[PDB]
Amino acid sequence: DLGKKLLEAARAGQDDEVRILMANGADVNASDADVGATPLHLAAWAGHLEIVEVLLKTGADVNAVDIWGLTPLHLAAAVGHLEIVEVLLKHGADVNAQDKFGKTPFDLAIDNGNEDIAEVLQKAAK
Amino acid sequence: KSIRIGPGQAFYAXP
Ligand SMILES: [Cl-]
Ligand SMILES: [Cl-]
Ligand SMILES: [Mg+2]
Ligand SMILES: [Mg+2]
Repeated sequence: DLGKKLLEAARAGQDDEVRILMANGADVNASDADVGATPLHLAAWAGHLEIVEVLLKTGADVNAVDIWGLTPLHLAAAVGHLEIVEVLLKHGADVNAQDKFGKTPFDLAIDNGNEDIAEVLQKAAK
Repeated sequence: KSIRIGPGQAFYAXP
């Protein structure tokens, strides 16, 4: 299962393994069979900037959603990875995306005390 | 486990 190996490599921050798996047939837009999460979701949550950048370069959907309605921007804003938030926004991440409960990335930044990210997102929503 | 993310924590956590 090349797709699942790519998800796990992104989750684990294994940059070389991510690049090798894709060159070897793994789909940059692979998704988990049960919850729909993509490699970019996992890299944004786990905080691996270089993997985020290579997935985007290779064609990852910046606005992919999982079964809870979470986008990569939701995940990075929740954990508090400012540089990843900025990269995602630069690549067209939807600042107004609502999860299954109506929550935006800004809402998750607020809930997790990530005020610098919250300010970035508030200003991008202007 | 400290990150307030909702039910999706089941898949992502981690912290
Ligand atoms: Cl995984
Ligand atoms: Cl922050
Ligand atoms: Mg690293
Ligand atoms: Mg704070």
